[PDB]
Amino acid sequence: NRPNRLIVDEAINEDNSVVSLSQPKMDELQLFRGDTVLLKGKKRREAVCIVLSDDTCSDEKIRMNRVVRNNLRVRLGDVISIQPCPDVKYGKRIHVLPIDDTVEGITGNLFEVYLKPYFLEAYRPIRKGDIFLVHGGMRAVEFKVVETDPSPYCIVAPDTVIHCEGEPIKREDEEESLNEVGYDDIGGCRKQLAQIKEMVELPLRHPALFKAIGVKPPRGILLYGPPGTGKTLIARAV
Amino acid sequence: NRPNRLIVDEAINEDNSVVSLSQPKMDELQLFRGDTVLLKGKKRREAVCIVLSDDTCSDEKIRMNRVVRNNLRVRLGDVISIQPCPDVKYGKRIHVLPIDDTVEGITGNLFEVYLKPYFLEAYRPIRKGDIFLVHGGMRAVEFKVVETDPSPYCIVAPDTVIHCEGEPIKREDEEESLNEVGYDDIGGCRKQLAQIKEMVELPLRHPALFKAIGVKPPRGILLYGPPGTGKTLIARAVANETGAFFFLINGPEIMSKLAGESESNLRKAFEEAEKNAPAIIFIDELDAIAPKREKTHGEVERRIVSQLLTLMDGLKQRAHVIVMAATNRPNSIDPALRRFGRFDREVDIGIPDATGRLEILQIHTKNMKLADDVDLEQVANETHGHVGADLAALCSEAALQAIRKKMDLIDLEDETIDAEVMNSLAVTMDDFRWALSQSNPSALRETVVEVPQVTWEDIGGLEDVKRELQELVQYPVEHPDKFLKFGMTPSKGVLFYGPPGCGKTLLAKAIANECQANFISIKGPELLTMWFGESEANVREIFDKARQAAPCVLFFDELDSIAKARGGNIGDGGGAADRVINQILTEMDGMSTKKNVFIIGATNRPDIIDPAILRPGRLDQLIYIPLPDEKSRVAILKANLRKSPVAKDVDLEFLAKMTNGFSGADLTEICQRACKLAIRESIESEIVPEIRRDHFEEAMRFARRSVSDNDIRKYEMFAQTLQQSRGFGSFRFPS
Ligand SMILES: Nc1ncnc2c1ncn2[C@@H]1O[C@H](COP(=O)(O)OP(=O)(O)O)[C@@H](O)[C@H]1O
Ligand SMILES: Nc1ncnc2c1ncn2[C@@H]1O[C@H](COP(=O)(O)OP(=O)(O)O)[C@@H](O)[C@H]1O
Ligand SMILES: Nc1ncnc2c1ncn2[C@@H]1O[C@H](COP(=O)(O)OP(=O)(O)O)[C@@H](O)[C@H]1O
Repeated sequence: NRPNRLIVDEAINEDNSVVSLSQPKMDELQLFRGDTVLLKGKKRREAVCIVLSDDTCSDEKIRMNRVVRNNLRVRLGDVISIQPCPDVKYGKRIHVLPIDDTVEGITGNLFEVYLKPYFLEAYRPIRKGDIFLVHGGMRAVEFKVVETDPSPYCIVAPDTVIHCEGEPIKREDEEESLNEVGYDDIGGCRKQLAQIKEMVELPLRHPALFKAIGVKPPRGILLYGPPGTGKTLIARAV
Repeated sequence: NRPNRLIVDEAINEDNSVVSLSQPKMDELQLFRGDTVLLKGKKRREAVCIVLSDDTCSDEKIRMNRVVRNNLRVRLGDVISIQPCPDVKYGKRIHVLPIDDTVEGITGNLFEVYLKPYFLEAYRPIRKGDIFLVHGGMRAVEFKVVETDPSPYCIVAPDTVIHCEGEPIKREDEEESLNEVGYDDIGGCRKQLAQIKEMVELPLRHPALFKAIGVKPPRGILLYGPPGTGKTLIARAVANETGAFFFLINGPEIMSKLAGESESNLRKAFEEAEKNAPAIIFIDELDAIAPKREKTHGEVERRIVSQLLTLMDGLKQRAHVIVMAATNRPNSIDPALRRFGRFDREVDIGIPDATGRLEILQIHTKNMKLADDVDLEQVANETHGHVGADLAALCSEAALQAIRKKMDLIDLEDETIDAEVMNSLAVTMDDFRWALSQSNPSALRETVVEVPQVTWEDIGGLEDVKRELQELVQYPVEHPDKFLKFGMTPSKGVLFYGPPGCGKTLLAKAIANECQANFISIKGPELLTMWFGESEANVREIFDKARQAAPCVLFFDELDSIAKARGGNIGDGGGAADRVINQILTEMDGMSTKKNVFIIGATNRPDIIDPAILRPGRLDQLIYIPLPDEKSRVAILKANLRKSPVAKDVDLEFLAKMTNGFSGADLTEICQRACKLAIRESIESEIVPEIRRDHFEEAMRFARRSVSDNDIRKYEMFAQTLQQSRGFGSFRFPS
């Protein structure tokens, strides 16, 4: 039954694209702690991330971050596959090209003071066609590379060089705007959101499953709380 | 007169097509017990079934199941014929061909894991063209064979073979879709449905009989009960299985559209039903249609109310139609609709008790198979305030939790789903507990109208009052002629007083079970809720709901509890009467004694009750219950110790005789403390399921004595004063 599938769950870390797995998984696929791992998703695309050991989260699940959520076009409550990749990668050059969808009202050089302090002391592999969010300047902007060295063989190291052009590309409808609200954009209410996770994920991700059985799904959910509690944002995110 | 006709009645079994007959029928047509019987119906078709002996159902009737109901095209309240067929039948091959009407979203092989475990160990004859329902895979699907060996000669045996093709046929209009609601699809209410059976079956199945006689059939039936009780489903079932057209308009579909055509839609709804005679009309929501009590707003609202009143006032004989209406409370309906010829007949549906909720459990969970350690009897006991729809929602939600704990680790991401794994989704104990804890009941504060579950064995001792209560309320009901011959009327109510904590509710509850009647509960806090609310209209229908569910008994607890908040013997400048004392007796003064109803008054202090209540004619029977004796406390304690395990060295005669000023509650709290302290030792020793003698001496330490010596003399002097049998206690008449 291809024993490599993993359920998709929201992570708890507030760092960059770092996944969390359980302790038997480390020895199941002969990985070490600090190694580069490759993930395979849908739409025939790959991804790179870093494994992190955890024994408190669960027994059999993964905790995958918001960056590679939209990078791999994988939503919550789906299937995913993972595999090791013990290959030495030494990046040499990168192409920088933001999209004008969110880069508005900002001029000057935003590549030598904004992306520089974020890449050092991270040692995070990058892939051709990644979508990650970074902070700085009272706002946030994503990143996307369209033409670079063929992935794999990309590792953040000081010897790598950078070069900018200054002509943003037009976005397409193939991907989703990460600036929208996600599941990790709601805080302060953990017990209330878990009820929605087990109330809405089934009828939406499995339409034929409920269309084939006699179980009647709920047709209405009432949201309570004082005005401003975040009722609109929960509905927008789910 | 062809002595072979049989009336059609709904069966009680939950098995496949098995009929039930009476004991003389077995020898009338020379049948044995385990034989194949043939039934002949209308439309020139035959049927096969199995006879089952029964002596409890009736004297002359049949109890025929839901499968052959629709298989033989025979509805309830019709004629039928039966005949033996002692012919040896040995089937050899069967053709399987489902209809795509309900087989949707299901793929794979559904003939080797679904029909296989259902046919074995059944030995049920089958016929060419049968329609039967089977369960499995969180859903149900019927079956129909179109071409096979010529019936008869079809018996389920292991030597038979099967073969499938995989091309469903298109259904026709000759038969009826069995997936709809039937009469056996309603549970938890048996006494309420029997009234409809004798109210709707006559004008619908016999149109010419009423058209030829001068009897005026009812033109409107009002349905009561909290929302979700099943009012819509009862109306849907009583119309789909009578060959009568059913038209449904709920409550807001009228007000949703623009003003001007809403009345036209209502008018044409009545006109279209007359053409399809016989027909029926059901209104799901009507309290939102005619709120003519406190609304007094909207020009078109009264126009719609008057249009409905005109449409039903004008319902002459012409054709056959019955108008049904459903609501939540009797006080939320326009009184102009309650006039004669519109809604003269009313029926109330209450929340089912344990024996009703048990049935509503399987009537919904039949489509999913359970485990060998999962039972519905114990889970239906904790729930008391759940509406009939609450239980169905709980089952559906528990199914989701049962499937969620495995669907995560299965991770079967595919477009279609097979039926080989949807059937293996069994539910366990861990899912009902979570579902029942997370559920939110709807009717928790409605009037508690249920059948108790306590008998005379639960109450120890008190043999003096048992005979008095046995000779007072059962004699007028069992022997009505004797009371009428003498010319006097039976008593209407019994009020008793005594020290608190003597089971004043237990004898009132037990008297209802042995007399096979309903029971209502109006406790003290329930009686203090309108002393402040300034709403005297709520005490109005508590008697109506009791008299509608005849026979019934009315119970009043701590009847003087209102006087405590107002004082007592002196209190304020007033006396011993208020806005609620004058409402208790005014309503029961004008009631008919002939009705099978009873009023029970329980109180602790009889010196505070106003003498107006105790007047001869309303509450004249006074019974004083003293402290239990030594020989009665043994039975009282062993009644409570029945559920918990009891060791062999536990002596109860000595334990009961060492209490003198202890009432009934003092013994129950001692047992509760002992059995609670037993759990502490069991948990502490874990880091045994039997109680011992060591848990007693540590439990009687917390023995409380609520009934002090000041109240005993106060009650005795009142009882002796109210009894007064001195001076002429023993006298012989001369002649
Ligand atoms: N629990 C929360 N988590 C994250 N953001 C919140 C939360 N509650 C409020 N907010 C922020 O404040 C605003 C809440 O408004 P919103 O919830 O949409 O209206 P309402 O409170 O009426 O539902 C949003 O802009 C949201 O970003
Ligand atoms: N007594 C009952 N027997 C069987 N099913 C019931 C019963 N009560 C409720 N249900 C189920 O719950 C639902 C309750 O809806 P319904 O009773 O039609 O609305 P209302 O409660 O307003 O009459 C029904 O559709 C039925 O499936
Ligand atoms: N004869 C008896 N048999 C069984 N239980 C009794 C008896 N007398 C008193 N009790 C217990 O006393 C408890 C109090 O019952 P209750 O009806 O509240 O008394 P009261 O009439 O004072 O309200 C009951 O739970 C019952 O088990």
